[PDB]
Amino acid sequence: LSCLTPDNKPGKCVNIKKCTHLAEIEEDPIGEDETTYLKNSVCAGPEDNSVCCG
Repeated sequence: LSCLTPDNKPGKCVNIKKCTHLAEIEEDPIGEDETTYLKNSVCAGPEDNSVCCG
């Protein structure tokens, strides 16, 4: 699916088990700043088992 980045840039929407960005967060430590950025890069909805990658 096509998603728009926080800056409204053309991107794609994928589950929470494929996007490289998700793998980086799972491999690296977690923080409040990472949770806020991840929530903003979601496929519309704090909970939808999906994320937006652009």
